[PDB]
Amino acid sequence: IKDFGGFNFSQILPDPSKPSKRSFIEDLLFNKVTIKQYGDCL
Amino acid sequence: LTGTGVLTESNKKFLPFQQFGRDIADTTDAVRDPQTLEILDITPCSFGGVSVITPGTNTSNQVAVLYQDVNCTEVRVYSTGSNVFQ
Ligand SMILES: *[C@@H]1O[C@H](CO)[C@@H](O[C@@H]2O[C@H](CO)[C@@H](O)[C@H](O)[C@H]2NC(C)=O)[C@H](O)[C@H]1NC(C)=O
Ligand SMILES: *[C@@H]1O[C@H](CO)[C@@H](O)[C@H](O)[C@H]1NC(C)=O
Ligand SMILES: *[C@@H]1O[C@H](CO)[C@@H](O)[C@H](O)[C@H]1NC(C)=O
Ligand SMILES: *[C@@H]1O[C@H](CO)[C@@H](O)[C@H](O)[C@H]1NC(C)=O
Repeated sequence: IKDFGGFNFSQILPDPSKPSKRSFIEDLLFNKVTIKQYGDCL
Repeated sequence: LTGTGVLTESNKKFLPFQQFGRDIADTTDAVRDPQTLEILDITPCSFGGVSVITPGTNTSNQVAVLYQDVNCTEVRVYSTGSNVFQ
């Protein structure tokens, strides 16, 4: 239940259809900042 | 030119006046075979950090070994076995 008095936290709360814990805003943050084995450069 | 590493058949545009390449650290990267003229890269040998996880020596002297950032293929009792985790 999201009866938060009208406040909408859906953009900061976890998104179940996201990388398993990350909200929309965390996804935006993680997309605005930029094991190599031995056979990946061989 | 002496060195240690793996030689791999590659494809680099070597003009017919060059002999070997150079990495950004001024280290050889690819060489053209003096006889079977082929520009083959020189990659350093398979290296990997090795950390030793251990409980207190007093408690026991059994340890685990973490090979850092290597797939569980390249890697004596702690080299293989049925107790390997990726
Ligand atoms: C909280 O806000 C989100 C978006 O900020 C709302 O989700 C939108 O809902 C409308 C339906 O009215 C859809 O057309 C949008 O595509 C939705 N957007 C997203 C990003 O899901 C959500 O409905 C709001 N919650 C409440 C209770 O109003
Ligand atoms: C000698 O080297 C040349 C490269 O200039 C090559 O074409 C030739 O096959 C080589 N011969 C022998 C016997 O190795
Ligand atoms: C070994 O020493 C550690 C402290 O470094 C201690 O916490 C631990 O209980 C000791 N184990 C035994 C079996 O005495
Ligand atoms: C290790 O190599 C195997 C080769 O089959 C591959 O499937 C696996 O994804 C590799 N491990 C990693 C962490 O890339």
